[PDB]
Amino acid sequence: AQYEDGKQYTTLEKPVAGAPQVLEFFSFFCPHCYQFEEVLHISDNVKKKLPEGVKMTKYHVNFMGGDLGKDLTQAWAVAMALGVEDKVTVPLFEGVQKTQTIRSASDIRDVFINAGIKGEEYDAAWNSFVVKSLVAQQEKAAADVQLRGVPAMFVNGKYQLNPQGMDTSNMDVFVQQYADTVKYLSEK
Repeated sequence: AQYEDGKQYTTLEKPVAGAPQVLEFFSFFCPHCYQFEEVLHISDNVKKKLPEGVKMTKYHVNFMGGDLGKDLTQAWAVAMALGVEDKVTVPLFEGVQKTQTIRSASDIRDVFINAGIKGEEYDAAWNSFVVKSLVAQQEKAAADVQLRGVPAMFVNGKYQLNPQGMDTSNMDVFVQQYADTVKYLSEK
C-alpha cells in the first residue's frame, strides 16, 4: 500500500494508555532536533495538516547534556506551564546550538527574561510543584514509549514515525511525507 507498517511508521508492541494524540520528543542539545525544528519545521507542518480536534504535544528529554539537559527539561516545563513555547523555542535552540551562550540554568532564564517573561513569573514557575509534575510527565512519557533517541514522534500512543523509511532527497518532500504520515496515522 501507500502507507505501510515498517516503512513510514512502526507499531509499538506495547500501546500506551491515555497518550497525547500526537507526541513529539526532542532535546535543545540534539543537532537533528535543531534541523527538525528550525530548518525543516516538522512540528509546524504536522500541525497544519492535523484533523480538527487533534492537539500536538511536545516534550523535552533529559539524556543529552547532563546537568544542563535536565535544566532544559525543567525550563521546557516552565514554558508549557506559562504557555510561552512559541516565544522561547527558537532562542533556546539558538542559544544552545548556534551561539552556545546557554551554559547554565541562569543562561536559560535569561532567554525567558529577554522574551518578556517577568523574572518573578519565571522563578515562581521554575520552583513550582506544577512544573515538577510536568518534568515527571515528560520523563514518564519517555519511559512509556521506551524512548531510545530523539527526535521522535508517536501517534495515539500506538504508532512511531519512521523517518528513515521516508525519502531524504528533497527536504521538502521529506517534510511533506512526514506530515502526511502523521495525518494518516491520526485517522487510523
